[PDB]
Amino acid sequence: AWVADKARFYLERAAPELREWEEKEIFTKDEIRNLVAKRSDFEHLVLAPGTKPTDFLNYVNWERSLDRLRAKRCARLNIRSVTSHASQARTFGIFERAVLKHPGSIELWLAYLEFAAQVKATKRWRRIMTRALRLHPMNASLWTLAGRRAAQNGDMQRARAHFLRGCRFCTREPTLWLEYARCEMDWLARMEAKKPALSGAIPIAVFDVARKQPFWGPAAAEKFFDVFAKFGHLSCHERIISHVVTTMQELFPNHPCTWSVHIRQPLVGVDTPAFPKALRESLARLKAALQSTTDRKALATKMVAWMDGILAIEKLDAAIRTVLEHTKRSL
Amino acid sequence: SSLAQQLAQIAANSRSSFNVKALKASHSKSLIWEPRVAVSQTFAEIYSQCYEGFKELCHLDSRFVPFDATLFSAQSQEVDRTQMTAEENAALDKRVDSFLHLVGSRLRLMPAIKAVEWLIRRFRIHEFNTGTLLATFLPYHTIPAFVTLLSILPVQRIPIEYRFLDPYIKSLTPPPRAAIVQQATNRPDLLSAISRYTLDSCRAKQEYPGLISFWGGIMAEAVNGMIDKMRSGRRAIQL
Amino acid sequence: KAELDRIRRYKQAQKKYGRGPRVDIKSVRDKKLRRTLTNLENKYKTAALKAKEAEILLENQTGFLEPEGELERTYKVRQDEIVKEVAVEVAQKKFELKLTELGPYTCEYSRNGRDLILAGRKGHVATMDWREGKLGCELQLGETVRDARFLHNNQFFAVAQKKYVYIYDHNGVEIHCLRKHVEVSHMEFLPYHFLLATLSISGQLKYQDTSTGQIVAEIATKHGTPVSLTQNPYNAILHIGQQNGTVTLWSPNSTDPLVKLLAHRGPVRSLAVDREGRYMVSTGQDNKMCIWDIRNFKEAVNSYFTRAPATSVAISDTGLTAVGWGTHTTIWKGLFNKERPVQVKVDSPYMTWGGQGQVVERVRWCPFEDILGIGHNEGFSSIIVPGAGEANYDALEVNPFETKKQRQEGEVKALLNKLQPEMIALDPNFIGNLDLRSEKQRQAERDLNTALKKYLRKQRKKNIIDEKRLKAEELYRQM
Amino acid sequence: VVNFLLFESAVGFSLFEVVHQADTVGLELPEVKDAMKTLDKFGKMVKLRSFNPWTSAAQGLEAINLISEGIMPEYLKSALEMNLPQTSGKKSKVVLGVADKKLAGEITAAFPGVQCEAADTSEVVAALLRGIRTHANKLHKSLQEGDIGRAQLGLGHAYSRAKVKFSVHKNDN
Amino acid sequence: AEKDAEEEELEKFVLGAKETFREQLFR
Amino acid sequence: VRKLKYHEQKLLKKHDFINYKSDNNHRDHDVIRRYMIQKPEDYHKYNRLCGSLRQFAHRL
Amino acid sequence: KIKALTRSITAQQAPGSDVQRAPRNLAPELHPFERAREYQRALNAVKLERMFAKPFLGQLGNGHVQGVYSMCKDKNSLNCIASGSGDGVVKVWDLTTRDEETWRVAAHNNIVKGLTFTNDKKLLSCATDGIKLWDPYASPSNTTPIATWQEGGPYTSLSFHRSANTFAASSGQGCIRIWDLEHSTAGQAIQWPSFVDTITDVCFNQVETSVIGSVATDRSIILFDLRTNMPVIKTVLHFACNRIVFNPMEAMNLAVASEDHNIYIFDARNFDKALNIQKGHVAAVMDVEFSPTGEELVSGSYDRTIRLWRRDAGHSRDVYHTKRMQRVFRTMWTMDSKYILTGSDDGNVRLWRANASERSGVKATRQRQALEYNNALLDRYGHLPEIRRIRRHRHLPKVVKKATEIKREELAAIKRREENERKHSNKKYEKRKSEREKAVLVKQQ
RNA sequence: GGCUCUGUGGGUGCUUGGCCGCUGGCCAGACCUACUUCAAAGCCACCGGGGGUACCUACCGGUUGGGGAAGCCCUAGCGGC
RNA sequence: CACGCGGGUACGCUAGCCGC
Repeated sequence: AWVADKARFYLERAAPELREWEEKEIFTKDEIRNLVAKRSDFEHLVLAPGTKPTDFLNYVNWERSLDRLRAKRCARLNIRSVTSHASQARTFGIFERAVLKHPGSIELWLAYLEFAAQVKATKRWRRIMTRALRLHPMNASLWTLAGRRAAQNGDMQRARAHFLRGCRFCTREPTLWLEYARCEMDWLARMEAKKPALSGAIPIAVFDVARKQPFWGPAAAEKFFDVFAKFGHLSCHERIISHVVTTMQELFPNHPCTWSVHIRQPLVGVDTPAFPKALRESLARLKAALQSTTDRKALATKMVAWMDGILAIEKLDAAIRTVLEHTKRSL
Repeated sequence: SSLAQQLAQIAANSRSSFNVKALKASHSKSLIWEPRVAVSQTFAEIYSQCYEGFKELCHLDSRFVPFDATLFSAQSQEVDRTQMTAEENAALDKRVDSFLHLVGSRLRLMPAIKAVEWLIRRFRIHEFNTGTLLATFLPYHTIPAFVTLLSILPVQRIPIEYRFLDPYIKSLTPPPRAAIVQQATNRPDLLSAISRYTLDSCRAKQEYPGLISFWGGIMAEAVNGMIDKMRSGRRAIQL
Repeated sequence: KAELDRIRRYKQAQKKYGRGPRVDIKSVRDKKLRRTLTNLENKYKTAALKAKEAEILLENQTGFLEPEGELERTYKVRQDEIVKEVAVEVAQKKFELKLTELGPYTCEYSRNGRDLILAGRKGHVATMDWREGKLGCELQLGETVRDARFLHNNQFFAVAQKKYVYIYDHNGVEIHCLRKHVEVSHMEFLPYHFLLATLSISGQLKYQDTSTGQIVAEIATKHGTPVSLTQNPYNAILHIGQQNGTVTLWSPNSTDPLVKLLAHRGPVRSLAVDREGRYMVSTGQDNKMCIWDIRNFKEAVNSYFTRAPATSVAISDTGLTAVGWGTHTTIWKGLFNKERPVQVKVDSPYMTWGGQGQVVERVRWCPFEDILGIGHNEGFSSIIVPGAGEANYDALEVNPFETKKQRQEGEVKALLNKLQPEMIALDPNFIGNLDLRSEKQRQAERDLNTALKKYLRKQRKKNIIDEKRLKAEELYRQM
Repeated sequence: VVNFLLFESAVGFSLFEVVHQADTVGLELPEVKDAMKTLDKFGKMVKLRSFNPWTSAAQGLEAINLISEGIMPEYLKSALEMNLPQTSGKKSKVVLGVADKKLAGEITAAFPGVQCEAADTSEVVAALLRGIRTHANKLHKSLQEGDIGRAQLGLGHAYSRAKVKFSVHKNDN
Repeated sequence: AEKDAEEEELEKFVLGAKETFREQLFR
Repeated sequence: VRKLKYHEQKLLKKHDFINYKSDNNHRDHDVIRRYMIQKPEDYHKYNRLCGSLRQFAHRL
Repeated sequence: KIKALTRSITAQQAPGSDVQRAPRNLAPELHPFERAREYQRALNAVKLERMFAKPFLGQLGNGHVQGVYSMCKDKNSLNCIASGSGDGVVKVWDLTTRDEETWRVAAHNNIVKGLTFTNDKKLLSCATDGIKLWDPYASPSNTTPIATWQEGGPYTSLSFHRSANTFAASSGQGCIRIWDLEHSTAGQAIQWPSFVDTITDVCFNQVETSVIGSVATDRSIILFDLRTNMPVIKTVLHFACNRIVFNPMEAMNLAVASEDHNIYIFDARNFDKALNIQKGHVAAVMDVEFSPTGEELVSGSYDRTIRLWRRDAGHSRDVYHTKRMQRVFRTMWTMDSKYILTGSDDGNVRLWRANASERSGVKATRQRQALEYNNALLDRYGHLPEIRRIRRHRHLPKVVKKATEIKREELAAIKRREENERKHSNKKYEKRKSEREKAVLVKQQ
């Protein structure tokens, strides 16, 4: 432990900002003595041998709240000469030696990404995201954060880069695959609302490659359909939904999930006279499904869950509502 | 060795630690944690655990909300009691005595023991308020928490009236009611201290039936033994 | 303008941390020398500027007391009022040791203020850690005791007995006695050199190297027994103070005194000298005390008067001084300000300790706390005075809370950087300056009517004829 | 001159990035051997760049039964594609340090811009991977879930049983 | 007052609250 | 003082705090301790008497 | 308004932490004897570096049988050395495993005068036989060469190009001749037009490609431009030059090791005067080599000494010697610029280190800060008398010490004769010619 | 009721006040920093015995370069011995 | 070159005109 000699540099670096704040009338001298003592205690806690990511986050939160307090006080005392750049630089320094000391803590990596995104640092955010993905490649949350922020920026090629490396790594759970199909169809909806893409064959290709993965269950394909069924206002949405249903019917013929997609298929983009027409079609499918030879307890639990989802909406007729209740109660 | 006697009185009257081993021992003295863990604990960890304890105590009883502002404050994480003046130390002593009178009823509970552990590990109540702390733990003199408080108490910081506890500090066993009653019949100071503690609580209406039954039993047995001592047969001596 | 604060900052830092005027880069004729000296001037300027900017991270605050009303004055403040108004960890340090039967006592702190040694006249020498209240040693020694002094640590101390000095370990076990130092009446330990300098009653001053154990230079002060002795902490030269009334400045590299400041008509009774080496206050037998600028060797102000011949005087880490005369000491604040070019006299003392019949033998400042220890005939008495004491210490030089490992490492580093006793002069930063005679001889070996009568008057007495004198005779004949 | 180095262990394979590389002439010197001993003077040399753990003991078993036979696995190719800068060796190469010579040849044949140095041939990368194997518990401990001892124990048992076919003709208990 | 409540909360969190601790003591 | 290292010892070759060369191998202390002399002054008085006796033998 | 200074021990350790807090005040009142304490630390630094100055590191293998008369490093790799002895056997060494050689062959009949590595992996060697090419790194070991060249007179030295497969061999017919591997057979012979004396050494400039320097026993240096194949400039010095070399960071500076016991640092654009004259030897200088950082020099001399130099020094930084080392013929750095190698006449290749008191490996920060602090402190206070005498004291063998005392006496006598002839002759009314200007006799094109 | 241990006060020499900048004051203190003509006479000043002496120091005698108190004289001067 | 606070064209957002 050379921690005193190690923290001497960070205190001597933070000193001239305190000299500027003392030569302005923004912080008084007793308050600056308090800032000196608090930063000194924080540095000698941070550079200690036995340290913790919560200790690094407490120091980050204190420095960021000091920047916010000085911003409020500077706007109140009407000064424009004092800048926040030194505080952002030292907060980046705290975070860089934080991710040096504890690279295996995703809470601290995500706090670093939240800070770098919040003070408008996109290129630095991309570099931090690359380092975090290299250290935690099995983390679907980090991969979806990278891909969704690249899609939110609009660099769809970079979003596909992050997502295809993520689906190359995370193949135990379906989560990142579902989020990639969600992002690709959101790109398809953006390409539609801007008015290949005319076919929209990429989620069908995602399904065809996902057919051979170690998570490939009927529940996983039902999760694929439950992702796909949102935002039906598209062009090839009926093509995608019909391909999912014929894949599940050709592969898992008598599963309750396949009977559930047989129930809930024809209600794609409905909200309105086309609503109860397709509801009567789907209820015919549902009655045939309930009488048919399938695990009725599993199919009934699926249908009462979907019927709670149905009952969550207003603006319907009471006869339809009470016949949903009557068909619910005997399950 | 008159110089060694004067220096022994100075070292016993001194209060703040002045070398690193003394600071580590005085920080190691705790109620809950073992000493090997309690050396290496900053005042944010202790404040988090003991503020969870005080949140439970303040949800139990309503009248702990001024101590939420003055004793268990996030600023009271940082205050060193040995750096404030005599009037600040006396007002802090009044606040501590009021909290101990308030917390004496719930002291079998682990929230209240966590709150007393915060007072002990921050404000050093076992050194600066040994009288009120020892008196508020005296009605619970049959419990392991009293055994631990007796373990962490300094020896020369106990008042003269409670110096019957020295064999029970040398061998860590809870003292019996026979020992407390016999020292109450022998010393008037211990009986006056117990009665002064419970009357100072009962004037502030922070009584509880354990304390009332404790004081009633010990003053009854102490007046019994005191009459059996005072009886003499000679007329002027019995007068 | 807004840059006026910048120019004021640079003037202040060049005053304080600059340690010299500045290198004149315009007079440099060589080009590579000009750009390297411009580089060096930029580096030294940012060095002083960064030290001044990093003087904000100092933790503690200097203590003080200031009178509020117009009738209230600072010297009428009672110690009970100070103890009531001050914090408790520093109100603990105001104690009093009552040791009556073993002579007037003599206090000396260690140079971090951890342990103090107090020695009675009839033998009772004790070594205590006065804050923690434990005594490291106490021993009785029989015979008289002239002066007791800590060495580099609180491990070894040195006591001046009736004939010799003896140095002792931490437990009081006598390590050895020094037989060359006979009848030592005064001692002073140079801290950075490892020399122990002893004035005998005969007037002989011996410097003994404590680390290696050989006496470096026995100087014999040719005139009289010495009355007092102090030690400049900046030059490590010894201000001894004689009985004819001059103080003389001594150094182990000369048998004559370096300067002799003429002082009071009677003997000087006590001396004290600032830790920056700026000023020296001396108290004489004639009832005056007076201060001197040491860097210019002149008297700063008029002589103050003390109302008795002052037995001791010791000045603090800040500007305070305690002059202890008769049976009560008085503390003065503003005797010598560093910033003022011409000093002014102080009207009233800063604060006075009481005269209640205990004659003051020696006053000493605890080096880092705001207290003052007076050793008197009834024992030791520590009083608290708020303005004194350096508030911010440096943990590399000397540490008031030094652990065992830090004390061991610091003792080894001080042993490695002990200074040789030939590195002692009036200006301690001379190492690397020019030998002007040798430089003139080097440049010589590289490049290769009113006085000419006393010339012949001096050279007619030899009687060597010496052809330059023949030329001078022909010149005198022509004149 | 090494740029990165692979290091495969029972919990997974991690590649370190060297900064302040090792002196190659004074490798047999006592001061450099003491530097390779002490973690406080070898962690200045290595900085952990990437870590890839296994998904399951079946993947770890396939990993040993590919790596010991020599052939590299597809997920090792994946993590090298992710961590190494994509080059072809026409104007700039990347020096990787690997423990085995056959794995070196295969990584160089899969990535043409990566020149691999085997620990069986090169003493610099031999001493450097030796130091990482020495301090491998502390270089990974920020993301080492649990320990390495039981992982090495169970993985050595699974590898030996797959090589021997133990359970199909041990039945007497 | 001329201070926001969010500014006073940031002042109590960042800078300390020693003066109001002494004020809460002396009541 | 701790035990000096190799280079620290080579730079402080002539250093020890305990025994100087003027202490005469602590012969005074060893003789006082052996023969229970309660006064080091009594040791040095006996020693200067023995020295005057030896110089009388030398001039004889 | 009373307030005194209160110090908790929280200012030394906060409770719950093992960090000993060290508060620092940089005011000069607290730190007396600044210059004196720094002088004492500089004196300790000089005595410490004289104690830990231990420069000999090892010896490559069993060595050779007869002396090592040529050796050459691989400028692309870092641990490939080769050395050719006097009985005409060459060995290729690997610096990582110094226990035994990697590849040896009975190359020639006579001594191996020059030797070099190609840029691919192969090595070349001269002799009086003629030059040969081998493949020392092959999966079977082959003793036989894969190319040989005898026409072109008796060759003396080799030098390989930095980038391409070109190399120039200095012959004894007064010409150098330049081959390109894989499409040239006899090479192109470039010569000064009427030149007879042998060209001893040849050196490609590694920074500026296609500039070739050479020395010749006409006490002359000659340049060559490879782009327009002709010589360029020729200057005659006073004594013969043993070896030319170029600076690897400054393209125009060269150094000649010469029989005047001297190293002359020249500028290739202006051969009027020497840029520097390093004079420290006793016998003739056999080999000179710049450091790959371009700021230091090694010279192996014909007496038993290696002398390490800074580039602007003009006098020895270090001298290395050994009773077992018989003469010194070829000294060259490793590409670390930390260790130097010495091919002797005892048949030994020795590995010394430059910066004899500076140990290698990874240092902790408070270790390398102490070393850098000592070096900066010696840079400041190195000229004071005690520090100067301890930093200049080095133990020389008795023959070298006696002969440098004789050389000082003879040089002082020659200076006194010249000064007396100047004071009593007609040369008194002239400007004193500087010694760097006196270093060159004539320059011609 | 007894032994032991500990503490305080008196005594173990013939009784004249607590403190101070003391012929006067104070015990609740008060005022605070002035005033000044001419630095100083010399000597002594304890280390155990025999021995060495390169370096430092002390004492004694000198050598170069400067410096001029004082003594003596007179052509009077920015003087001369 | 730009970097704080307001009303604007515009927000499950901040890109753009002028001020404080």
